[PDB]
Amino acid sequence: MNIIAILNHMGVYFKEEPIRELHKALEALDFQIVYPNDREDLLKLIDNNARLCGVIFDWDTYNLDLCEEISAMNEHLPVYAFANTHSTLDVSLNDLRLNVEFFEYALGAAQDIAQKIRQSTDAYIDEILPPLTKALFNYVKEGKYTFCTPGHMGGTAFQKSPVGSIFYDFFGANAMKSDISISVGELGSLLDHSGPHKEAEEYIARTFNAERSYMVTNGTSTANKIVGMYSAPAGSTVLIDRNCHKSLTHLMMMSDITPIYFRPTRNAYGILGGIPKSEFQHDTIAERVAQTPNATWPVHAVVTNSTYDGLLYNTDYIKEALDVKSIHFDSAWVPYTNFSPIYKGLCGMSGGRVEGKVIYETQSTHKLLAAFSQASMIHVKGDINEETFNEAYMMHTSTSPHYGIVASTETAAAMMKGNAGKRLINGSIERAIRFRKEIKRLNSESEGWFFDVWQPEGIDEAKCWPLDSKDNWHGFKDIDNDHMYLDPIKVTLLTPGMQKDGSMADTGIPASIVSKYLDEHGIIVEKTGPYNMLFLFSIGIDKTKALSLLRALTDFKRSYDLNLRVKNMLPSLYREDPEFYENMRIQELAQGIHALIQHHNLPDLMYRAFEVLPTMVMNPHAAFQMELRGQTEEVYLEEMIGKVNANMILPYPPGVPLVMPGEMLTEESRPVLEFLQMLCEIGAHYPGFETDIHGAYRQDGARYTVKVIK
Amino acid sequence: MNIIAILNHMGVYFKEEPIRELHKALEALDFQIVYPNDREDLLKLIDNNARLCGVIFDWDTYNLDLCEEISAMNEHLPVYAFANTHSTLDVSLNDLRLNVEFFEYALGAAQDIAQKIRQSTDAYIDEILPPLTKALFNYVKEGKYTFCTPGHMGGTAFQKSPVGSIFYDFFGANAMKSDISISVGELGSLLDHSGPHKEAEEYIARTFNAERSYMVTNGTSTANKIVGMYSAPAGSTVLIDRNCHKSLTHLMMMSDITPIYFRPTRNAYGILGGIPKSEFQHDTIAERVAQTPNATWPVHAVVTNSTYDGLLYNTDYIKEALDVKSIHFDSAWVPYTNFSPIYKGLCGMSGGRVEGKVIYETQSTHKLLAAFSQASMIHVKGDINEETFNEAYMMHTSTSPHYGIVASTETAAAMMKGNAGKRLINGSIERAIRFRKEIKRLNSESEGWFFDVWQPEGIDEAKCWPLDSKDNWHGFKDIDNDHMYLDPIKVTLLTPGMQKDGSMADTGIPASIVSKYLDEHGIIVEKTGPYNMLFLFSIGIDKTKALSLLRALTDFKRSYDLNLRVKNMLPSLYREDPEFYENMRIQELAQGIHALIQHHNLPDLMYRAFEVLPTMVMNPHAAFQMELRGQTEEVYLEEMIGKVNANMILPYPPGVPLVMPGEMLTEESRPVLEFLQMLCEIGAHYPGFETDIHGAYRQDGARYTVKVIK
Amino acid sequence: MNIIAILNHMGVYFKEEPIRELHKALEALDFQIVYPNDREDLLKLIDNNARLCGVIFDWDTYNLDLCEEISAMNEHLPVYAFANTHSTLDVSLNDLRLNVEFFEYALGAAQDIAQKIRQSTDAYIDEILPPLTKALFNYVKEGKYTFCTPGHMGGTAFQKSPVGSIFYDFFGANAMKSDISISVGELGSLLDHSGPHKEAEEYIARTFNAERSYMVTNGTSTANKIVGMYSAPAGST
Repeated sequence: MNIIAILNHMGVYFKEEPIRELHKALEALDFQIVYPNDREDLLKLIDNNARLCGVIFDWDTYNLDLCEEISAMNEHLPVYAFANTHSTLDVSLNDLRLNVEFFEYALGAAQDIAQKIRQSTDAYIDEILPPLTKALFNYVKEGKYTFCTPGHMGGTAFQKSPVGSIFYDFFGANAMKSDISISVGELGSLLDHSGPHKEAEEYIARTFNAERSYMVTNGTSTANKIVGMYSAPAGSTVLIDRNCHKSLTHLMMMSDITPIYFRPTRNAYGILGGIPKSEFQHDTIAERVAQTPNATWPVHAVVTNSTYDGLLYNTDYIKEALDVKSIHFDSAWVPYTNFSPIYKGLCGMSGGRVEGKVIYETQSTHKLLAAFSQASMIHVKGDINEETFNEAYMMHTSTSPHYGIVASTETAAAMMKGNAGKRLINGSIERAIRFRKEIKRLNSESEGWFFDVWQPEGIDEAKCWPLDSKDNWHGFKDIDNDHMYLDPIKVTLLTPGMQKDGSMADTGIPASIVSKYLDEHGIIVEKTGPYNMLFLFSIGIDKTKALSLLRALTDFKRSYDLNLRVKNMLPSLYREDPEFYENMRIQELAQGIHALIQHHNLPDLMYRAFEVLPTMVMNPHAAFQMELRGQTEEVYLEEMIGKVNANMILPYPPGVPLVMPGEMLTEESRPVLEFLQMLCEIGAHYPGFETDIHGAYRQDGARYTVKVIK
Repeated sequence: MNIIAILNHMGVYFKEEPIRELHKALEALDFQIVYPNDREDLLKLIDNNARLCGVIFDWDTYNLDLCEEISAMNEHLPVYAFANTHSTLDVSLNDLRLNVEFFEYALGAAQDIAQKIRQSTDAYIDEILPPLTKALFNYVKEGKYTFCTPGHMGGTAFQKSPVGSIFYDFFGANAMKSDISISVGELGSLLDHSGPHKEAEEYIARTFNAERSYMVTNGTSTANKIVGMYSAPAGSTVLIDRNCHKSLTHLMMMSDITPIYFRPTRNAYGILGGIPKSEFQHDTIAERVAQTPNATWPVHAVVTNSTYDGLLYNTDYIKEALDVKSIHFDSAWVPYTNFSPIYKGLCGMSGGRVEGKVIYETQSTHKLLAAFSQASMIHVKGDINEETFNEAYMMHTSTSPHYGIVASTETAAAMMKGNAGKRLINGSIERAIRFRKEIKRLNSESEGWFFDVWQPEGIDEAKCWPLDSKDNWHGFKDIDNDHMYLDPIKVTLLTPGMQKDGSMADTGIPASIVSKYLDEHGIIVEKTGPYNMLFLFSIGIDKTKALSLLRALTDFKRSYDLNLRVKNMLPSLYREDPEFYENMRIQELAQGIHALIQHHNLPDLMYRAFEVLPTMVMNPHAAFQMELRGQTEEVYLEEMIGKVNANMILPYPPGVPLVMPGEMLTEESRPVLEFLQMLCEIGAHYPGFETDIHGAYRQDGARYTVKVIK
Repeated sequence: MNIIAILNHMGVYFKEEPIRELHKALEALDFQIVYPNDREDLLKLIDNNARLCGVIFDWDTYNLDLCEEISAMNEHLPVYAFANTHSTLDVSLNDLRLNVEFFEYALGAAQDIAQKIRQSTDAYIDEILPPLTKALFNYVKEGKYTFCTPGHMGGTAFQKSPVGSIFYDFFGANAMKSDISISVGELGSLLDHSGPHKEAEEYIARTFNAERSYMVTNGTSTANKIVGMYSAPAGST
């Protein structure tokens, strides 16, 4: 952050010679000088380069409205205006609001002006940096000797070893030097919420519209565990979204709590819909409590918002209708909701505090914002026992937190702020919408089949698109109005193979093949269903990557229409089993997998399996205790009925948990088992295309076994 | 890893000209050429610079025994011998065992030889790198486009923001690019133990003498929780070292397990000793089980080995004597035991598998080896249910592990290997012993008071020094023989203020003052007790730092003997409260704190408090559950008697937990309360010297409150 | 304080290449490097040049008694000893009393060592400077804008005039910038004996074996008048 732009090159020596002297003086202070040709050049340079730290221009040539244009992009960016004919009589109050510093043309004054610019640059950096990150950077500059943990002593131990020196050279000196512990009292303590850590927490809470915020260095899995254990004492009843991350299941195995499940919807593609508005009603919950052994009125509820596929709830209705004093939105997929008006009312922190309730949001800062893996945020709005919550927090936080992860959390919060952050979020949303429109246009232009995007017909402006009962693009039967919305950021592409009425088609291209092709050409997709692919158009996606994705998709279409050999299109798949893929073309593999899916009736079987709920003989805690005591055995899928499952069965082709520990299948829940059996067969017909049944163990002979209670 | 050493320059053109041509060709391949003057220069240059990647020398000038000398330092370092008069008849089998590649002198052959050297360098790097780290580095060089988590997309999002660009420039491009997720299938999955992750786990298990190893990215706290949950089902009885990390208490609050406590010893300094051999006996354990309600024969025992102060147990006796089927050594402080013969029989993984038992060792790779914070290892020797253990493991591991942390764990294992790693450990041990001897020598040289090191009188060779009953240096009364040993790496310095018979002294310098002084001069200590300081002489400590520490200690002695003002000697302490420290000298502050300690009788009170155990009305799980349900009140210290504590009380001057949740004080346990009642008073007399009572809360009025069961 | 002396030039690459790299790194931090030929040359160089701010030498070649010799001329002068064969077992208490900082020979470590030497030089300067003078120099480095007396505003008025510019060029920028008043509260007040002025007075009293000391800016004529008027009331002898 050392680039200074100097705008003009005038015709008078008394201005240019001081400017040349200042350029030399700034180069002596380790600044890189750039020379935009005109105002538009300068604006584009600021727009494309976040490392610009100052702008120098002639006030006679350009009015202070140029400073307003600069401020609209970055209101903190320092601008240095050189005054010759303008006086103090020529500045208005609004002009004085801008971050402009005035100088004069004089020979021999370059040193002092360069010093002033250096100080202004330091002030700008200090202003945009968040407090904990700034403290960490300063301490690293201090360079003290440590006889304390961590043992590498700021990277010395790495430098004393050959392989260690390779590691040190890869990760850099600063990363090693910033790996410190609480022995450094100047930075405070994460566990004690002291010093710069406390200010970082307050900074994050202010930025994310939370009454209070907590930094978690073991991911939203740990954040969910902290919130759930604070909110759900042993022997209590909890409402759980059946579309829940496995961390909630880990929490249920942690302590004796009786769950009652919200029932979500799904479409023909297996895209997970939202929970219907009825499930949040008092009567439904009371009936489920009555019909569930050892169940009382729930004291805590957990809802996944948004879904993996980008479906956001109307959270105001959930807050008003759900008669439980503790509501927790697992918002791991949407940490950006506070930073765009399109998400208003669609997130847990939206609005003010709810009377008689506490609201939690768990956010994965690493997933959709810019932070290191395992960085996570807990946001609280409402009354909590802060001391008790602190002990719940300490029970899952390491005594030696990774300071880089913590700093990355704070820095993501800081990036979210100001005109620059607003531009980043808005640009990501606009880029995603432009890509969606382009996919639609290409689909219209294609003579034959082309990729389609799962979205409403006439999307024009940036907003979350409601899912309406009249519109059938979403594929959800009898959906409630003003309930679910589509996040523009989560782009779902659809391959051919499904009809508009929810039925399958004669020909189709499984999305796994497209995913493998994209991976071969350097594009990693987030998630691949049977006929859908998910692309996260986050703030890390730029125009280059979007155009690259369009090129790769059209390249796949051209290669597929050319009936290329598998050995050519998919070298890695061929390397999996050269004998199997020796000669058959890509169309043949696509049609074979499509025919397997159709004959096994994957969509209908999946929908029926996830429509019915297996009976709960015992809660997950009891099942895990039985497994720990050894009272379990391994049986094949054939003997699933009548046996209580010990492990969460999580089929990955659907991707959502299907069986919970303590649940068993019966005659009514027979379809579930059937679907599972189907998966096994699908895994035994195409190497490289292996079905994943988490919680089941792949035994020799192309079969699966599951642990059940003895 | 690009420095090539060329040894000699003989007076013949037919060798010099090919050597210069090769030097130019190697410079063209991005190698840095260095020119040692002689054999000793080359050996020292290898010794001081781990970034060397090859050695070139003339076979006529130097025999192949030089290669043996090189190999003794680094057996993988490639050596290139140029043959002129020697033929294939002049190499023995032992010479051919060395990593020597032979070349010939010829004009115009520099390009081919440089290519051969480049390939040999690549082979060397591939050989020393561990598998997961190598895979990660290769993938980073691949440069794929990602539409998947993490959201920063390899650092693009950071580069699009000003503050984000500062963060990116600090941490470097590679750290951002290596932050990936399981969407990159070619690196496998930590949770599934697949691909390079499985190879990394097997590599670590081989390196650390474990049957099975697991990588944990949330610290030894999480590792302890995983082992404890796998080993201790709800309703079971568990043996816990009373000198246990707070993670074991977190596990106790996690599940309904009844603890029975091993009682450790301590000396006058508060240095925690070991559990006596009687407490591992069947009769003592059976009596304890009969004594406490709801207790059965323990199914799991946890022992801290070593102690924070470097006391290692004879683990063979513990394994043989302890009649519990599952033994877990919390070895967070000693991850290096397998890599030096001095630690044989003093660690959990020592020896073979114990019949009828499983042995666990939890290691903090970041604390004493070279790894990032939160990197931890679980080592298992014995039979476990792998599937169930995997369930416990995934219940505590994030679904998005930080790949840098994992790679750092693997890289610490790799650094531990070979002649280079053996030299690293041995050099650390020798450096610590040299520092200990120098402290003794300086103490003898000083006419007045000087720092003393807590160790036996006549230490000569590198070994763990046994704690014998005849010797009184350790200060433990009636200690068992062949039971506890001192780790040379953990250096405890003692300040004056304590006598050799365990009684206080009229004059004394509290170690907190020395610690503050050292911090002011850029030296961070690990732990500061009342009159002891702990210095970790890890592999990250070099001779420069040790000499700096000697200089700082001598400077403190000189300043203290000169009776300097606090405003000058300790500027930060003065800035804490200028009015209080306006004019007092350093000797006055030292004597005031010493007098407070003496009058309150800190040593005797602390020892008596930790000698007697509070009664356990209920296990920590029950107290934690009652805390969650709101059945708790805040009372002052004066009301500890008869009130069941809700939270673990961890006084910092001792540093070890004093009261567990569910424990209460009685007339027999009265001294504990008194000790606590003193600590606050000590913290109320000096603004910069505050006593920390963890689990107690400091509010207005300079007092402490503790939550107790209503 | 920007001249650093490097004593010797041995015959081993593993020492000389780190020394050359450190020389470049110190030149990058605005240090002037000088190379005495031997110990006597170094001692004479220290004796004749008070601007020397540090000495670098090889511990294998020279024992720490050389430091003692240096300390006999300037006990605050920082000396940097490079250790190769000597360990912590080879230093006595008396040696540790000297102002010696130890380093090691390693390629690529020149940046960190140069940073350490820069910090040690700053500490040396801070140690020898008296408190008020140090405060004045620091404030001049601050470079604030003044709308207060004196009227030249740190020399701006001089620079705006031809004859004033001659005067400013003669006396230098620092002399103009250090001409301040009590409007600058951080330096305290001479009249009120506050802030750095009080510490300067105590410093002078300690140095001159006085119970109390006062600073007079109008000469011993004024000092005599102050003492005499305090001591001799009207009508006395």
